[PDB]
Amino acid sequence: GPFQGQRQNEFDLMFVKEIFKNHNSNVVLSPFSVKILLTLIYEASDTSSNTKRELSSVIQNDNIDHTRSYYKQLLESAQQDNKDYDLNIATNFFVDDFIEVINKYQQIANTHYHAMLEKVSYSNPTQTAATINNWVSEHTNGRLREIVTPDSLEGAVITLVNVIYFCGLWTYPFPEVANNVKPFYGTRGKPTNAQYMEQNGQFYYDNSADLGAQILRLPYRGNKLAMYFILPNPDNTVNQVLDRINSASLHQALWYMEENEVNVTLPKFKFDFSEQLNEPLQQVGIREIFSQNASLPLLARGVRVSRIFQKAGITINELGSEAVQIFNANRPFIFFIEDETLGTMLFAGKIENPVF
Repeated sequence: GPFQGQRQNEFDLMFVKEIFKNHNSNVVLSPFSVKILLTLIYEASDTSSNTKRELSSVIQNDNIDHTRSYYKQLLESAQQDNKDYDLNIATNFFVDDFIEVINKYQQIANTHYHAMLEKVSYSNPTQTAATINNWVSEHTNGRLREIVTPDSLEGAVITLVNVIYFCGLWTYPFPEVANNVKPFYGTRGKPTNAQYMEQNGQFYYDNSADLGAQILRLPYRGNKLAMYFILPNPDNTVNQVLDRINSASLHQALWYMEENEVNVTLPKFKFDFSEQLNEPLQQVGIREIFSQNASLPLLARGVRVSRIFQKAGITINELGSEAVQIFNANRPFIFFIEDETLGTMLFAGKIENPVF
């Protein structure tokens, strides 16, 4: 069942806010993985000053040994090998040839953050882009195929790349209704038509006057993973609910959710999203690790990260992902997937127009 603790998402939601307010399309990312990226970058700096201050909300109590077992544990729970779903989170440093990579940092990277470093030649932008993009395919089973093009590597010394993959089954699937199309009344444009799936059942639900939105919980098998949909109220937009969501406003709204009989109508969707995270990371104040006086002494022998790339994909259908109260998601709505044993925000996204 649902998570009864307190989530460490003060930063995760700050970051979601920034992305969502810069994209009038569908979005999907992994806030937990962005935190892994920022901590791999902390491990590599000599501060392991301002960098210390800016990463306050990502590092556990200025004690590296806790940072590592913390992020190591959340990772192991999410990706725990079970017979009901498969979730994989993968990070890799693509390092230019003239950079001497320290083995112990590779050792840290593999052990505590499920990460790697790999040597490439940016002198052959095509062979390198090929190597990255085939790795992206190797560790997402083909769900994702490409994240960089040779043009996006210009000036690249180090390119930090993170993706995430998910395949799971609903505890309670929907009936197949071949011909179940209805309107979707999004913000931009005239309405559109989208494929829906319907069922009635017992699900955690609540209507939050605080955030002015409804909340639904759809669980996956494996006794670990559940998907939350947050659908604003008819008189309210997505950006309006966001401006109200913080760590405590969101904690209370999910606590109020107990099972009720729900009529659930949800638009099927299938898509993927990518952004280069340097520019939004500086908007939320993480700027020091991007200055010209920025170093990586514990990664390379005495340079910074050139570009940070992340990409995820998400699907929901009648059987899952990659497979009386009314919750009728026929307008824009937010979603996220969470490790319900610990509250890790593995996925987070939004539907501005659901296509499949």
